Amino acid sequence: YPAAVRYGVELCTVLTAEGKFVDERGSGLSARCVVNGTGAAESVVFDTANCNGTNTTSVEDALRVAHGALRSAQDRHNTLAAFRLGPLSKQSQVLLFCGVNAYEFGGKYARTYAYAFEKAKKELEATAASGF
Amino acid sequence: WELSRDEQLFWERVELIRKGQVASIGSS
Amino acid sequence: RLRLSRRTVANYVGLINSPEVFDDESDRPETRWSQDTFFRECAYLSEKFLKEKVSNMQQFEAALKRASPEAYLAFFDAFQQQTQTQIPLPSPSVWHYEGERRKQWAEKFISISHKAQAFFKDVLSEDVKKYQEVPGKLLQKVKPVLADVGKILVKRHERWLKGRVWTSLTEEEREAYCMKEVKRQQMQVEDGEFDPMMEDDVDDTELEEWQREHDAIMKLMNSPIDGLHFTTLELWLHTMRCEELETEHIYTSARVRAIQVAARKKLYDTTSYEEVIQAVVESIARGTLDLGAGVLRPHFNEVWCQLNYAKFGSSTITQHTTTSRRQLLFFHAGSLKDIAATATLYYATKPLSNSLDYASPYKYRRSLITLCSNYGVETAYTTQRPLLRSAANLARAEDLIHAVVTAAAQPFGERRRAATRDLHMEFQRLAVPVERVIVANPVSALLESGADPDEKPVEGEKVNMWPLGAKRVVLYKWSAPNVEKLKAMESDASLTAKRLREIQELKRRGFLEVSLWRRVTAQERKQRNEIVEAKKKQVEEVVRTVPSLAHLHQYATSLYSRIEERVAEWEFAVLLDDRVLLNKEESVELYLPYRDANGELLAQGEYRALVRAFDLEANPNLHPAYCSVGYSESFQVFDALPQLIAQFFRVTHIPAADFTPFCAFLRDAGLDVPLRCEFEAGQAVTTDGDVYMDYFLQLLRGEAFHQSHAQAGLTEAQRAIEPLCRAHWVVHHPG
Amino acid sequence: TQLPDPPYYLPHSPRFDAERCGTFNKKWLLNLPALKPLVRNSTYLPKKEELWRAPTHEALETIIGHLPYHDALRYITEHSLFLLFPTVLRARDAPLPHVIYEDFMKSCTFASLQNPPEEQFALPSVLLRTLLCMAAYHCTLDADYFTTCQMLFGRMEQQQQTTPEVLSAWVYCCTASGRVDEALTYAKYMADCSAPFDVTVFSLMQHPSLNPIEVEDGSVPHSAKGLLLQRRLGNRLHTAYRSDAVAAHGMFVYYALTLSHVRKWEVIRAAAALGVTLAERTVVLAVEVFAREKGMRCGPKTVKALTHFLAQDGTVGHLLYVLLRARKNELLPEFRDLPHTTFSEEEQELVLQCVAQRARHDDSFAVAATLVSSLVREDDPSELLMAFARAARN
Amino acid sequence: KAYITHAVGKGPVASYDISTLGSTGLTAERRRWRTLMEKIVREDYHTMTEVEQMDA
Amino acid sequence: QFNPIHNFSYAMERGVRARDVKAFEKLITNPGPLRVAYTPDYLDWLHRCYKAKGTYMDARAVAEKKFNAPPPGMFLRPAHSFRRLAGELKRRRAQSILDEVARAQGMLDLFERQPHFPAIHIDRCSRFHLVELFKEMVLERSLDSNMIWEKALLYRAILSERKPSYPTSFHYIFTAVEDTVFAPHPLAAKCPTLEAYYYYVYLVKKYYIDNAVEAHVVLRCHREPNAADLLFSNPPPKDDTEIMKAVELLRNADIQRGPPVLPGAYPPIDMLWRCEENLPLLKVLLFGEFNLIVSENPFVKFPSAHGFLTRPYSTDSSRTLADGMSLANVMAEKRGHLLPSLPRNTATSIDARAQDIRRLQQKHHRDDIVSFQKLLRSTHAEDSPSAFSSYSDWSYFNPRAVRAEERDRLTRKAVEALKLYDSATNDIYRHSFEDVQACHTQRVTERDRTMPPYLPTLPHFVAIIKKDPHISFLLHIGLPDRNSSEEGSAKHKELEKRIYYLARALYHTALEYHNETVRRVNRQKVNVAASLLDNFVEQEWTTILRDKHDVTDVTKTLNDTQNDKKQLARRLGRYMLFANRSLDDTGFPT
Amino acid sequence: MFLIHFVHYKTILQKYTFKFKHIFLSIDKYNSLFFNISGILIWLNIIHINIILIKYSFFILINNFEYLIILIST
Repeated sequence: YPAAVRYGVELCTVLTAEGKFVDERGSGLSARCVVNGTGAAESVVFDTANCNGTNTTSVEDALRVAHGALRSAQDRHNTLAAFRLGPLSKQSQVLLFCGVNAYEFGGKYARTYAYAFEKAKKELEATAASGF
Repeated sequence: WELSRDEQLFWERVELIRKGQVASIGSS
Repeated sequence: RLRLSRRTVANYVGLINSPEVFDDESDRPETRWSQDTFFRECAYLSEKFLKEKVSNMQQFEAALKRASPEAYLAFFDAFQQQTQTQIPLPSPSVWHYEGERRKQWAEKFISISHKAQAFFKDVLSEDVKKYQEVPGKLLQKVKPVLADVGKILVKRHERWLKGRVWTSLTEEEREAYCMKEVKRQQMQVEDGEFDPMMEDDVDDTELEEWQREHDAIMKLMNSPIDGLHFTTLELWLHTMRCEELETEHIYTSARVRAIQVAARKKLYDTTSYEEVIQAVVESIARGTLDLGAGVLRPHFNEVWCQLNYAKFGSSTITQHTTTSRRQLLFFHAGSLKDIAATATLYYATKPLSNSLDYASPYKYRRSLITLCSNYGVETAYTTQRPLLRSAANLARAEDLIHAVVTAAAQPFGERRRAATRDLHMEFQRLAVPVERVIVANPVSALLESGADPDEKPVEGEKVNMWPLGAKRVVLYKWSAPNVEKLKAMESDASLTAKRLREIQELKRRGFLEVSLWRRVTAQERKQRNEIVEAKKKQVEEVVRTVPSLAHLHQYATSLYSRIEERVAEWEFAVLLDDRVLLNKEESVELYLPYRDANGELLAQGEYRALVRAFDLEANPNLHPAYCSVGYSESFQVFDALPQLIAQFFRVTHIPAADFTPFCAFLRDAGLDVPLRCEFEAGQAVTTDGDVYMDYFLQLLRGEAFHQSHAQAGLTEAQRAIEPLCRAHWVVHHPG
Repeated sequence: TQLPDPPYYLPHSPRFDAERCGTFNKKWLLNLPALKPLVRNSTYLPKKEELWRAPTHEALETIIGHLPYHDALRYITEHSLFLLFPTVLRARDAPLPHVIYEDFMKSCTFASLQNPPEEQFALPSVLLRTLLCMAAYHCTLDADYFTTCQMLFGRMEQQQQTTPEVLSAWVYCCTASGRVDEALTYAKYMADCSAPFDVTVFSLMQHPSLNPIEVEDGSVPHSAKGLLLQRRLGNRLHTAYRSDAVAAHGMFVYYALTLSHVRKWEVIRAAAALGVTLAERTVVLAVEVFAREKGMRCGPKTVKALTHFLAQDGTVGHLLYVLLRARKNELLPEFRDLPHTTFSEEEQELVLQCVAQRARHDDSFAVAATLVSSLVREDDPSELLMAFARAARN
Repeated sequence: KAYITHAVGKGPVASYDISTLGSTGLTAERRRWRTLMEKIVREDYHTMTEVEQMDA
Repeated sequence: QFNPIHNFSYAMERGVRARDVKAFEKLITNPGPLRVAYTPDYLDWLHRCYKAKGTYMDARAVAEKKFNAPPPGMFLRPAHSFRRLAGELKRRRAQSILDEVARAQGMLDLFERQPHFPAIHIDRCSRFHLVELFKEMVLERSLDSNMIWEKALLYRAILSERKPSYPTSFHYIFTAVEDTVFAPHPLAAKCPTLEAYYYYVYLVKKYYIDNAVEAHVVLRCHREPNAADLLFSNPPPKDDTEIMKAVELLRNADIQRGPPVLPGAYPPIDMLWRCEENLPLLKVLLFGEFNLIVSENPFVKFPSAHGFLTRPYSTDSSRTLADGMSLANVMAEKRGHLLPSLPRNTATSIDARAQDIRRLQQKHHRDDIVSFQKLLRSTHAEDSPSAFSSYSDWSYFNPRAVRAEERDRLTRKAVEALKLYDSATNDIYRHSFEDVQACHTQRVTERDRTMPPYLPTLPHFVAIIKKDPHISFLLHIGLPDRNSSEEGSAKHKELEKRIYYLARALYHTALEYHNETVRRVNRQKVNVAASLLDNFVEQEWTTILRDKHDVTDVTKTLNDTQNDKKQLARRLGRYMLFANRSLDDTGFPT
Repeated sequence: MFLIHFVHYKTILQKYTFKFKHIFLSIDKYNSLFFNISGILIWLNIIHINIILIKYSFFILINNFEYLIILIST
């Protein structure tokens, strides 16, 4: 199970989603953006074929189109990853919530995991990593 | 709850592995 | 564990993980009591110490209760088999109280329990005999007597409270009152007083108030009821006190006394003192009085289990076998149903009980197995309780969450379907519309020897009835300028490779989308509207009960405003074709399937054909509002398969020579049966060679050998991910 | 790859699978080529730097074990290291165990550290049990060793302490030599002395392979489940019986597994003639081996022994089958030269009175007491068998 | 052979001793060790085969 | 191998089971049209599997009725439980996949004309079955309009020549052979002439042809000017005047009952199937194609055509672009659009498009380098190396290689149904309760008992190789955008080709790391794949630095933050080469 | 409660250890008189041993150090 979650996280990091946005203020500005799994953009292109009347668009309007094309493509990647990593994480919660007696922190060993949690906190409280 | 289950698993295996001395009767 | 505690297991060696046990001599029903292993160990010690010839298990435990305390100890010093089933139960105090405490307990308990056995032989034996018709009538006669005693106890507790709320006390003060109650119950067991005097009340005015309370209790305790000859104090003295005198090690030991203080505090923190007194009387009223075992078996209520938790769920249990005399530590009852499970087997496996059979040693085993078989399922429900009940509420919470976020998606689909209707009216005004949308009959290309191949005389005129599995040719007239360009180029064309490539690229310049829409009967409109308000009030009852789900409805509307792509009676039944290429003849054959793309059988009623036209040049990326929409005339769609079969056969089997003109009869009426459905139907015959009709129609009403024109161009790899990509399309187009 | 099976005539049953341990398995012969690189690797000495950095006990056991026997005894006697006595038992040129016992006592005599003589010249009972079990394995291989073993016992009881361990090992010594009567009589003497039969000797007796030096060394990793099963069966049999019944069960299983069936039935003969109350497991095992052998290798007094032990503690069907097989083998043309089983009046009255005592409480004995009395009195009308079949069918 | 005599009835003990396993390659190494020991005493160590160099 | 065609599963659930061979014979004959013949070596095989499937379902029935067979170490879960109902639904669906896989694969062997399927008879067929079977073969054969008139008349010459050589079941077409009328004028345009038919029977006497596979090789080279060299069989052809003496003796004999030239322009193919006059002529063509296709080779009669065909196959874009082949695609698309609901073996492309698609598929391997799941499980079940024919005629010459893709698709469909079947036995069956108690004594610990999450997979190596700050520069902003320019997509696809080269070689190194033989090879697979990408990165890094030295965008007056395309590339460090790195620097754990 | 049945993927192999006597070395290096003997007669009061190889003439050595030991022809 922890190797499959790592396999899914590494997969969606390198993949590719696309999103478009058309200007709502009358201009025919269309921007298409390609966004990876790190949040970065691979290609930003503008489309001027829809708008023939030009020289009335400021640079603030063109940044507002590109802000919408990035927001649409980043939400496209977040929805595609929610269906690739979706059903695996749903079967994960059945295996873990109803299978605590098969794991190292359920049953008689829940007292050890709680003891090691409090002991890890005091070692951060002895330094200023917690109390600051 | 685990300690009550594992203790009953303990003494049910002591009965399985090593039997104790049998009391007396009268033969017919 | 019953077979393993006897002499016969000595002749067997076993696997510890999964021991297959032997057939004991008590497993045979013909075995008398003289051949019993465990009885002969008890019949030997009865003649030795109890000095009584014993011939039955009924005669053994009866003679055990006739015995004297000098003989009751001498038998139990040489008897080592306390438990046979190895289930941890509360025990009599002969297995506790090492040394001199064993002897003075035996002089106290056996003399007192002889008074209780004399109390059950004639006094209570005639009272259950009088009310033997319907059970429970004896303790309901004691029920109104004990309720007036309990109102004095609440008033005494309310006087100690002095008005303040029990929750608001200091934690030391809660244990201070709980320390007095456990020492009061210790004096009820030892001194035999129902309301004993403690040295806590040193005030003279409180002593006068306590004396009026103590004398009103003793007047109620000595008040005889009419139908029953015994008073309610002598019922408590011989049923309730005599059972807890047997387990006096629970009360005398100071370690278990500290368990009862912490058990009474958890009872009083979640439950008021007025409710714990009513449940004590309900535990005595609802119950069963045993005459042979000599015990009053209470209700085992949830307040009763919290009262007697240290007796049935603590580490006070000491097992004594032939192998080892062990003191069980860390014994813990998880829930309050385990105390109800432990005390059920504890009171049913008392000596001379009615649950135990004493006719044969075989019947004594089967009565004892079932008492532990019913106890095991009660413990199997306990270990399954906290993880499955928390899995049921967690599965319930997702279905309510799925209902809330679907109810928030429907207003987003209504405003989107209305806005694409408004933009379609502005587009269809200025664009080229489609005019003639007429459904026509399919013509046969086959012709006789006298007919001319170049004329093409007939093309069909109109269709009033379209069956389910039948083809009909639609007629469209689209006046787009690319249509008139290809009509001149194809009529100009013997043929070169560069000219045929120009024909194919002009067909892909535009297309048409043809769909089939069903009319809604106003009776079914009232049926459809009745269910969508049945869920709407169902969702709103869920939202008001769970305030977290009201917050999640606001999350779904705010999330759907971000994800959804912004846009700036008849009902759809079947999509016929996705892409209809541009044709010079302006006619395509459209096959209706039996099942739609959703996968259900189509109903009957009025159906009209909806034709939308698209052009990739003037309308890039295929916006749904920018199209040329035309409507056809209404027709009737139903199934002819119950009709044409009943007209042919005038049924469960189809003969061999009858099947080949049967499919030609289906083709004569307009239905399309393919060669693949015909050939594979002949593979499943009977011993007479009869083709099944249900096998033939299941291959006819399937998507195997004939498909719609929409699903014909798609890949199986695309069709497999089709419900997966549609759900990704629903979250971006909610509703 | 088809190898024959030795005829133990042991019953195939899940109850007596602990009796099936000690049977040689061809599965081990198929497993044998997998062990060859391991035993090929183990023949080489470690390097000098590993042996010099070795701990004291490990270096002592790995140098004394590789050393000659008398040189190792000289080192032990010089440095008074008496705990290396089980190492020199395993030497490459060690003699027969009576010579090793004399060498042990000689090393304790001339040792450099002299304790008080009540504790200096006392060997541990594990050592004496191992020596006598090696002697019993050699008596299994060659019975005429037994006389010297008797002489060896004639010194050890006079020099060491007579424990139940060495007495059970001497019972195994007498059993392995073919001596049936004195082995059971030593077992009865232990039972009258309330001495428990040793469970490791009881497990090694029912394993007539596995000389115990490499069992305590552990070069045979398999069949330890069988050893544990036999030890637990010995403990279970000792919980309800005396030492003589456990020893007689061990004798029966040992003579069954060594293909010495005549001594296997002489065990039951001597146990009935001596007065040892057999355990019910041993009686059921004897009845099933009688069923496997069809009463072929059996005598009249062994038949009388089996019927006495079945009337004392046994089912009706086992006793009826034993009597019917005896009466049929009397009527067979092969055994007509052999004399017939005849019950004298006193033992016949004893058997019939014990059957009537069982039948006063049991109905399965009360229905067949007349058939038992007819089978013992040698007058058997077939109408009783016909009425028995008629009552079984109806 | 210890099982075959035990199987057909002439012999009560089958053998479990695995000391004979690997002895064909072991005794071939011992005579190769001895031949190398004689090869150095006669001062014939100026050429050695690769099998002799692994044994050395 | 042998594959079933019949639906024995549907008849056995209702209780209909055959006992004798004749009741089994009544189950194997089709009551409708399209009668199929069976060789005896296929019959006794299918009779044994009918009894093996019968004894399997009878033994499964009496075992299921006794529980109101499990694996030996496991038990059976109770009914109406969640895992058993899902497991029995898993077994019920996966069994139905395995019946339909072997049945549809048996249809592939049936229409391939395997030697265990000797004959297909068309006697109970009406006019609808003759026109519908004709539309599906012309899409399968993919042949031009003149060759269909060439095939139907020449197959009549073989059925007349091999007429005493056929069994008694073949005698019903010989009524339709004599029913074939010819041109003598209303009917002269409908039917062809008898001289064109008499040309085709001349090729039977001179080249000893007897099968359908030897008919397609002569009908191609005879319209070519060189005919005597390429069609010269290894049996020598006879003299031309004695063959003309033989056919004219057969020609005048046909007259009083009621070197020939190539045939001219034939009537069009759309008139053939829709007139009742050519309806007996169409029945010669359908039965002549199903029964004359045999497993013999056409190239062993003459290998001069094997050298003739191959030399235009290197330039098949020019040589196969004829006037008749240009009209073949319009005739094939006209016949396909008339019957679009007929779910046959789909092609989804044009006539010239599927010929070029089969050209790149059978002569080269597909490029799926940039895919994760398809390339890591890339495996070909079969290959065609010593075979290269025209792909419109290779379906007629060797139908084994052109039917390989959908046969492997049914192969993978057979595995996933069995993987669905093996997953169900753990759902229906369970271990003992003492066994699962023993597992929970040894708890799952994250440190040692779990599988480590950092195990090397294929996207694990793509993520490490894209974590490089020089590769992440060239992926996003170092190269021009793939959507803006056409050269920016060429630089991106070349960059993605060499990224998946090194990532797959590192993925294959971890799979074969346990042995030392292939590990020395896979280390050299990495070093050639790392040097490919290190050559490409250092080519583009010298490109985007030197070309930006010539632009000279002056932003010093703007007082900016000095971020740029060059000024982030020159502030990045030196490019650490992937061939210089060890395995632990490219994703392997230490 | 128990939900899953799980086995551990790591497979352990039991190391088979056994002690065998594979080397046969012995330090044979003594300091003693070794004789050519044509006859030896060992007379101790329990056991007498007479071992005679024949000759025409013999000699006699006699040792009384531990027990009577008669050697013929040394």
